[PDB]
Amino acid sequence: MKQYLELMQKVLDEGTQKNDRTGTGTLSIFGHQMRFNLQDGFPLVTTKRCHLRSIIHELLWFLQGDTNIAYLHENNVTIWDEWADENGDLGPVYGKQWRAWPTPDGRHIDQITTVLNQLKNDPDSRRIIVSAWNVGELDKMALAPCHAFFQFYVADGKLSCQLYQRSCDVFLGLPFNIASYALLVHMMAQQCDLEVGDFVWTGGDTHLYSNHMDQTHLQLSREPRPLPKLIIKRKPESIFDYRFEDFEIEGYDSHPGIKAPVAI
Repeated sequence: MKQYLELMQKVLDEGTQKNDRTGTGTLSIFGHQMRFNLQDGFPLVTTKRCHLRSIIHELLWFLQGDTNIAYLHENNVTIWDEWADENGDLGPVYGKQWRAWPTPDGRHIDQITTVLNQLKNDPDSRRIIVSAWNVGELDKMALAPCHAFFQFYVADGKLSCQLYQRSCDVFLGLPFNIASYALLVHMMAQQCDLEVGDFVWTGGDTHLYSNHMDQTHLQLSREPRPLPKLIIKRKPESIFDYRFEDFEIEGYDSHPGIKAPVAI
């Protein structure tokens, strides 16, 4: 997409050379923001072939709050295998914080329900927020949250959302990340009888790995194509009742896929 390709080019032109947690070096910039008007189409990268299968399953999994990869496993979703232990546990990552943030007085806070409560009764609130950055549980997580915090906003009958991504692998992770949150906005908007607004992506340490340079140049040589249209075949009773089959993508015309090799 135009915004995505412009970001790739920016990292190439302005990024500084350094390293990741000891391993492959990177070109990185700090602080970036881009906006996707969801009314112009579902933001699924077209300059390389992308799939929504893993994205959908992972989001439904987040919304359920269970941080065991069992569900992902039964559906052949392997993106979290790398971090799961023998029992398939990941610790209190995303889902746990979204649905049951532990408080020091013994309670578990359901931030998703809290947000839906706010959108319904106080849509002009300036604190419709969900945070996965639970400082007190970071050490127990298999992975410190990458998409750390997001906020919703309502205006002119449209629902918008801004995500703060503390660290981002522009080539491998970003396409997945953008589509995941765009999907969530569509679901939230459907439950609140609102139209979709903008998805605002804000990043911290935004980088390109040195071994992805040829892949990036190849993708930058491709012209982006008409964004597809997200179709939600059903209208569930709540945000927790969506099913994989409820989502469909129409008019998705993409360029060939590009593999993303990683060092170990």
